[PDB]
Amino acid sequence: TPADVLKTEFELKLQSLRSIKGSNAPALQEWLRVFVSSWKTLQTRLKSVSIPEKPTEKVLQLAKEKIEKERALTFKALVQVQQECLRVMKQVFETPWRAEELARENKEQTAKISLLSSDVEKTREHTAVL
Amino acid sequence: AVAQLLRSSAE
Amino acid sequence: MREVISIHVGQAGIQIGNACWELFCLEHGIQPDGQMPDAFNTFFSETGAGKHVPRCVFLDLEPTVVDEVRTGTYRHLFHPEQLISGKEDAANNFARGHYTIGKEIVDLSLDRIRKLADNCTGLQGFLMFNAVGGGTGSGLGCLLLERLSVDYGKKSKLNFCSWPSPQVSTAVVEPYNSVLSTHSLLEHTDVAVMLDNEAIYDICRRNLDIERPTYTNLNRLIAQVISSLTASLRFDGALNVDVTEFQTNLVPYPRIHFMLSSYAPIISAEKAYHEQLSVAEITNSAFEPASMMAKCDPRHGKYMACCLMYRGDVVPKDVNAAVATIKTKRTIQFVDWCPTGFKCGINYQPPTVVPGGDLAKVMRAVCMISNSTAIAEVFSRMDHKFDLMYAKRAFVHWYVGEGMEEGEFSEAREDLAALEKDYEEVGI
Amino acid sequence: MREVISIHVGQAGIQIGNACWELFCLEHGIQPDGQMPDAFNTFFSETGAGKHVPRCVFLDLEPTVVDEVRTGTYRHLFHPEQLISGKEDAANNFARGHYTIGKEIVDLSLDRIRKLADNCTGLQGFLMFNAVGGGTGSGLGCLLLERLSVDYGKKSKLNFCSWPSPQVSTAVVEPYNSVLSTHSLLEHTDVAVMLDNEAIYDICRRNLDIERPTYTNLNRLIAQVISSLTASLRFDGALNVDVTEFQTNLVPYPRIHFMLSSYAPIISAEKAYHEQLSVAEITNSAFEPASMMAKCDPRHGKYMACCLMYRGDVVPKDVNAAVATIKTKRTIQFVDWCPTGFKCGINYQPPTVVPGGDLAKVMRAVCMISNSTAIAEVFSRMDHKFDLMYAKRAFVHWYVGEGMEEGEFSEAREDLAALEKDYEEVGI
Amino acid sequence: MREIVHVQGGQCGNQIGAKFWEVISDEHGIDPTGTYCGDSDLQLERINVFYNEATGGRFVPRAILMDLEPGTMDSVRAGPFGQLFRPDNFVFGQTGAGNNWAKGHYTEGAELIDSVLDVVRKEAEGCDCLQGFQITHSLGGGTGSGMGTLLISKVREEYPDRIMETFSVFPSPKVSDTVVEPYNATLSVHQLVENADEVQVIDNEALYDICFRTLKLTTPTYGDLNHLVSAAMSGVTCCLRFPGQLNSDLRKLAVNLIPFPRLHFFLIGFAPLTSRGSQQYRALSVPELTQQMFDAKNMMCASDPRHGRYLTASAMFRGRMSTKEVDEQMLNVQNKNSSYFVEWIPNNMKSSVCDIPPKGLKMSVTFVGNSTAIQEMFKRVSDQFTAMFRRKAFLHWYTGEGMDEMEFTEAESNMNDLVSEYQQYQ
Amino acid sequence: MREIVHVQGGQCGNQIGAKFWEVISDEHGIDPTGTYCGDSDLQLERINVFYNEATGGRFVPRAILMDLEPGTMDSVRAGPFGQLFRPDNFVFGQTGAGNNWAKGHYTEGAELIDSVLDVVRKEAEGCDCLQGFQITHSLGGGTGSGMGTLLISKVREEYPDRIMETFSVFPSPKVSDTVVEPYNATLSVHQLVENADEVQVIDNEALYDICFRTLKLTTPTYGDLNHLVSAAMSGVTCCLRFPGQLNSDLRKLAVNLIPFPRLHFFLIGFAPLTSRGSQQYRALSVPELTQQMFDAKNMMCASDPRHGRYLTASAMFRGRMSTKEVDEQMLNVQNKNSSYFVEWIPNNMKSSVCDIPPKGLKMSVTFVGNSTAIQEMFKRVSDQFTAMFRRKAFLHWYTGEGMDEMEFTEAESNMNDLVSEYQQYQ
Ligand SMILES: Nc1nc2c(ncn2[C@@H]2O[C@H](COP(=O)(O)OP(=O)(O)OP(=O)(O)O)[C@@H](O)[C@H]2O)c(=O)[nH]1
Ligand SMILES: Nc1nc2c(ncn2[C@@H]2O[C@H](COP(=O)(O)OP(=O)(O)OP(=O)(O)O)[C@@H](O)[C@H]2O)c(=O)[nH]1
Ligand SMILES: Nc1nc2c(ncn2[C@@H]2O[C@H](COP(=O)(O)OP(=O)(O)O)[C@@H](O)[C@H]2O)c(=O)[nH]1
Ligand SMILES: Nc1nc2c(ncn2[C@@H]2O[C@H](COP(=O)(O)OP(=O)(O)O)[C@@H](O)[C@H]2O)c(=O)[nH]1
Ligand SMILES: [Mg+2]
Ligand SMILES: [Mg+2]
Repeated sequence: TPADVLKTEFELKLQSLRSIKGSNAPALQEWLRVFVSSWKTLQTRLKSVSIPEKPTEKVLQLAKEKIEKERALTFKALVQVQQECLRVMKQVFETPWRAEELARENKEQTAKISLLSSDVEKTREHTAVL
Repeated sequence: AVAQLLRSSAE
Repeated sequence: MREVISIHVGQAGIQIGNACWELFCLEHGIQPDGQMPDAFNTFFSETGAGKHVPRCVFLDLEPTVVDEVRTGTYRHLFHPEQLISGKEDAANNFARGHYTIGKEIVDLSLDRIRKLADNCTGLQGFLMFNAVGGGTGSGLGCLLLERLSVDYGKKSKLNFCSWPSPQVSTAVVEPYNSVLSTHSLLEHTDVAVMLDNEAIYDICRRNLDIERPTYTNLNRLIAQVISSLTASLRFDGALNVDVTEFQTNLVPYPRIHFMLSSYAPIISAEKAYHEQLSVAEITNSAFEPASMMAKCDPRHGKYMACCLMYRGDVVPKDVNAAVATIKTKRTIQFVDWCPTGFKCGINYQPPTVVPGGDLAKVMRAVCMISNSTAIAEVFSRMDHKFDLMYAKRAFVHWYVGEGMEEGEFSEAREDLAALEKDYEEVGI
Repeated sequence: MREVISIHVGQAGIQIGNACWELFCLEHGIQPDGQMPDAFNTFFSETGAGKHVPRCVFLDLEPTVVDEVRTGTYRHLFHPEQLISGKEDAANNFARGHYTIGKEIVDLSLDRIRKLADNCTGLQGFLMFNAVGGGTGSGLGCLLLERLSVDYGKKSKLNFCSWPSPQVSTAVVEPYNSVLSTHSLLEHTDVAVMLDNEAIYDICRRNLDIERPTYTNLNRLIAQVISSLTASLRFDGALNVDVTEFQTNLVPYPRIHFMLSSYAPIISAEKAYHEQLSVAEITNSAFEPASMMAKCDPRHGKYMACCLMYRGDVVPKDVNAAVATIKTKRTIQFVDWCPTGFKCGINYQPPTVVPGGDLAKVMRAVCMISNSTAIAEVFSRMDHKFDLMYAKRAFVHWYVGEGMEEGEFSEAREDLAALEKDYEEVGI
Repeated sequence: MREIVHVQGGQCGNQIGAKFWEVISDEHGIDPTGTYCGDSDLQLERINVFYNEATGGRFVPRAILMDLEPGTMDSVRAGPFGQLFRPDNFVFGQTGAGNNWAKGHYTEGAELIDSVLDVVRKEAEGCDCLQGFQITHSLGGGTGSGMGTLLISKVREEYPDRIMETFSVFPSPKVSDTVVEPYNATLSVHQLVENADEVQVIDNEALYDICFRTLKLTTPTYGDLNHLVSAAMSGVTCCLRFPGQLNSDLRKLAVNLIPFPRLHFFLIGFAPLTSRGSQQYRALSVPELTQQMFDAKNMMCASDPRHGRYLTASAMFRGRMSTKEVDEQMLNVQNKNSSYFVEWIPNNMKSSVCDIPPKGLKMSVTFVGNSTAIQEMFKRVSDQFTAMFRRKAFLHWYTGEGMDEMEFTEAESNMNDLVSEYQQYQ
Repeated sequence: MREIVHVQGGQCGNQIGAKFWEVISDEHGIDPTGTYCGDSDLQLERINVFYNEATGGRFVPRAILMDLEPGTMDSVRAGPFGQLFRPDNFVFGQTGAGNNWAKGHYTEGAELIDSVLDVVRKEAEGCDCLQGFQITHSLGGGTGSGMGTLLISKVREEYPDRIMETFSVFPSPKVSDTVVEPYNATLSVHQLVENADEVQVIDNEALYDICFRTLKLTTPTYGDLNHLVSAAMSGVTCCLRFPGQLNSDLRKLAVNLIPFPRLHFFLIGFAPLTSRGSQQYRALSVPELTQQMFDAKNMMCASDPRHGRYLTASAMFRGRMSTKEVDEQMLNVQNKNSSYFVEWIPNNMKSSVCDIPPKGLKMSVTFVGNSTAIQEMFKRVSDQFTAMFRRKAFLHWYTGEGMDEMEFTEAESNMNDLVSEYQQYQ
């Protein structure tokens, strides 16, 4: 088994991440099977071989059609695993990134409450003067 | 019109 | 004294009910006129000289399909004001069907709902049909959801939503309509059945061998699913199933209430010439992963609950034996906290065939109701296509400039992520 | 109770399996459409009121032979998805019949095989019929039987291969397409019966004296053999024998599993009525080399086991009289390590010979299935022609173009070479 | 019911529009005298979408025939089906716009816009609740482009939440009648992008190419050129007249195509187009219909759509056809030339099935899509404008009639801003 | 089902292919007005391989008719069964190649190649699955040897997994029409041996030679001369259309007559061949059909197999006829012609039997074969270059369209190399 030992240590990172309640994360078991699926469509490439024969243009075009099938397949196998690192690491970083922009609503709410309570003070002062 | 006969063709 | 109330919102729901109440009329012996020449009481009322009228409403915002039914052959079956007709089509817009074109006919709709639901006590629940990919289905039908949630608190509601396709389009705005409507059906519906067009497409391509069917060929198969769902409510049987049995005995959690339907056998007259439809092989085809009504593979899912209604000359021995051999089938995994995961109900009336269709006169049928984590990833692909065409602010001006605020998208993403929390912590 | 499932892969498989089913339909009395105007259980189901359907599959990627049984005379004996067709031929190519064009149709076959297997328990074995020199019969015969040993591993399997000959093959890539699949039909299969085209040609030349019967009458003779093999399961007999007794009794070793077929008395309609076809002379004509069905001369070989399946009005006492005189004569020879080497199985039912076929009335008939070391000479010239072809890289470009790398010729070369060296260490 | 309103502008829009009412009268079976023939149910149900009852059983079109010169209104009423329109619906000019946008928009169409806005409003408040205005007008000519854009400016101010479909025919690169082509063209472009819910373009040079190589006509008269455009005219709005398995609106097309309000320029195509000797031998099947519709030789605009990307495309299907081959073959044209469709919007196609086949065709299709292959056409009007503006040519006829050169300078500024955000997404 | 695309090039290609749709139409009972008569199941069951439903009930052949002169197009339409064809598949050429390869391929060949691809692609993709190509052209004229072979090279890139079957007629040694024959011959050969999967040679003087003393025809016209090679073309494709006991395909012939991909040149022949005054006077027996096959007096090539060795060869039988005699007679030809067959293949004879004969005869048989007897035709054009290319003659016409003598040396060299493995396997 060339890379079959890489699954088992991966969900051990999951169970530690679940027990850490501070860094709450959404469902990323889609994350497991795609880091599987991208890696399985990278292991066979030091075994994928083609052999030609006495060269006619029929042979060369179809036999090389295998090699742009899998040089394109390295391009697919890189691109879903990169975009899903882009979007789920986004949506787990978005909970602490939400925390800074709701540090501003704490400032806004305290400013409005303190200024309105000050407005209660000036209305109490002005009515007694009249 | 010839476009009428061609677009609406039955026989 | 005993009834259920159906809603059909959107052009999808109206055509679904066009074959649904065609099948119910011929199975009860009554004619499209309205009268036959007590077991029919849960769908049809009684009025004077043997007449029966449906307990149905047809809601639309465009006047095309509703007027066409009024001018169809079922003129005198439906009550003429149970078909509530709008003028402006909602036009694939969640904001239009909610905040601009919704309130002028949803008050008139609930005026009809109250009048027919207050007819008889012992009301069971609402069986509503919509498309969340459209405008009037996803906009007006969602508007029904919160107002039924505030005047009928304890009445059950069972969604039957045609969830949009994972592979084809027939619109380009179904990412916006569908996941905005799943916000306000988590907290409003109770058992939410997932249908898909291309699941129905595939099963009629091989199990019926229909090469090129239309939408009216789909609506008969949905009609047979609804009929086998409420068959134990209508006719006598050994193990009758109430609608309140589905909610209590299937969903384990209030938030986990999504669904994966299936039906078997859907057989043709030519193909039944060479096949005996024994109880063993019709439930193996019912648990067959390709023959599901939503296009999700349960092999990379995990079941938690199953409800089977057998409809016909079924014998209880190969009921328990065939669910035993599908329990020992290692390909069908079950969750570790539900050691028994089957609920078997038995009806005595065999399914009736609609003439001129492709289904054949069968002696028995299976209706498959499954709860599994396969529904977690039918929302994961639609979340996947959501962020791809939302990152550069596409189609926004038809929603924020129409009458709702920007930011309904952001927390529709948040409660869909919160949806997937519950659908993944339950599978461990 | 007991059933047997037959596979029919390739052009030889479809036609041989064709004649197998008109013989069976006349034997059990079912007329073609499926009606009879419980001994037929092992080859037919019960699809309702008097309906019976055969238990087989018909696989060929050439649609030219499958549409012609679809639209021929037996359009409705068979199930509609029991007749499976591809789109294009494999065209004498093991490489793409196993890798590229055969892959999309194997799963479309095994979902009907699994359907036939879940009908009733007690499934006795897996007969199959293929051409070893045909691209579909070899590629799809191998690819089906690879994962069939994965899934249904313990169940026994029978083989009937139209093996080539030193003079007649109707092909030029025959050495390639034949022993490339012997790498699989040693490691996977259980009991394999070798057939030959001109062995059936000359058995009609010098016994029937018909100069022009075509391929359809060869299929009649093979149908005679298959029926006479399985009819001890089909009917009752004085000494019964079934498939799993064949599986145990004949083969001594797991790698010496290649039989040798014969039938007696294969006799014309004007010859048989004019003579006693008696037990003594029929057995004496069964072993003599002109009745053989592989064109292998057993003078330089020894019989391993010999199983004779009589039928008709054979009293079971002169079976032993006819065997005592055939063992004691020096023309046939056994290997020294089998003192006893025989089994006889009696069946009461005489043949119901197809009217208009070339066979005549036999009150008694034996089908001969014998292991021998005479499988050495049928394969040794096959290895010489493979060496004469592969030595200058002939025809390799048609194989490596689809995904079968060079080297699977060579690893099949010493698998075949391990086969012949297996033979002489057994004999000596 | 939902009612849609037609407005004819220019001599192009008067003749094209008058033949639009030929094919709607053909679908609905209306005689030239105004009566109805055929006696079919759903052919006459939603007739109100284009026609109004005249308490005599005749159906008057809700159209506004309108021009600066009475030469073309006389030709419409003299021709076939000319005794059908309302005489009040003809708004007459007398001087005639001399291919000048300035007098069309400011000084001569200004005393005619008040007369015609009263007529447009007259057919507006007389019903329950309208849908919008779809118009047909010219760009190269003065009486179409100069004064038609005034009417779009006026009706947006009074009815703001409605739909402005514009079937706008554009000047041709190769064949050049009306020597001041880009002046009347560009002066209505920036005054329509801020003014129209959707614009969809027609080109006479591409209409010539279709009728040559796919129709096989040796002598194409202007009536023939006005017919295959009129097939697409009837197609886009046919779903509001006949029922179907998947109905749609022009509200539906507008919301389900454009991603941003600054781009609403569609391409128009129609299929099947089959020659006189070819109607017998070509199988009208949906896979044959759908690649003809996705072909540059079928394109009514001479912008080569394979030189750019398709952003969002919507296609009806009109007839009794199965819905497998409705939807899965636009999946197939999404897949096979995936490089010809944009990436950041998944599943870029839309469908809507009408149940009634058109007259003589068992099934038909119209392509309506905001393909971003429009840059090369906005440049081919740009670079002839800038070539004739740096020499200050022919500007005394424009600056002398009530407008300044700053109106020109903001015209290339909206031109460049419009095409810069087109080239952004390609 | 399987689809065969049947493309023409050059005047000789158009006349031969037009006779192909004579011999196929009457084997399928097809009236020239398109309707079918003949009430037999076996004709209509496999008909999509060569025809197409036209939603008229009538069948159009899937044939692309391509040439550079409209005169031979006029001869096709005016003759019998010429209305069955598809005129958008008629790709007209106007200027005409004057037997010049360079202007038929490079300069003027590049213009109509885009239109003929659009024709050949839109029934190839329109079918559910394709089997192979079937081309008829000539090496003599520059219109077919120039633009037809360009069509060989350009369908090559986008259809890689489909077989490539090519019927080509070759020059003459003794009588020489179109005197630039040797240049136009090998200028198609140097690409045909790597772009075409199987090449089948026809020769007009061998075909005359068959018409003389095995058909007893004193006055041989071009009509029946093309008809003999037309029935040979019907045979190699018939077993797809018709059932049999031992089935076969076009690609079935390819995968096993080609031990090495450079040698794929096959010798065509058709039996039985007898005079009108002996057709129902002679015993049609199975042994004497193969006597007519395996000789130099029926084969349709300018070759003597007596100077060569049949490396691999194949036979295809038609009609109700038993089959073990086929195997023993085709052993019996191998063991008496033992010095005429190679040794490094066992049992070199393919056998195929289909159960339906053509009309007129109760049984027929078609012979193909990869022999080394192609070699003497290739060195008899090679030594024509030894005499003519040495003189630098008739090359200013070629170099006027962008030709290089380095392309000519490649043309001579790879055909010289092609001879070298022909002699290597003898
Ligand atoms: N199963 C089924 N699906 C349908 C039917 N009608 C429409 N749909 C699907 O519903 C999806 C969108 O909803 P629609 O019904 O088309 O539109 P709508 O719900 O009426 O909303 P509007 O477009 O505003 O009128 C489409 O993608 C269709 O595939 C139907 O009759 N049966
Ligand atoms: N005895 C007998 N042999 C047959 C029959 N049909 C085919 N064969 C054998 O099959 C061999 C050729 O292979 P086929 O069976 O025709 O081909 P296939 O199995 O369909 O696979 P392909 O070669 O790809 O077409 C011949 O040499 C025959 O020996 C038959 O009807 N009877
Ligand atoms: N399709 C079409 N094009 C027209 C018609 N009349 C004029 N044109 C084109 O429009 C251009 C002139 O536009 P014109 O009618 O003078 O503009 P106007 O000022 O609005 O009348 C010419 O290049 C013509 O090719 C017509 O009836 N149909
Ligand atoms: N058998 C046969 N040969 C032909 C026919 N027409 C032309 N040829 C041969 O083709 C050669 C002429 O080349 P061709 O391709 O027809 O010229 P082009 O098509 O006009 O450029 C001559 O040597 C003719 O012998 C025909 O109808 N039958
Ligand atoms: Mg085959
Ligand atoms: Mg709608």
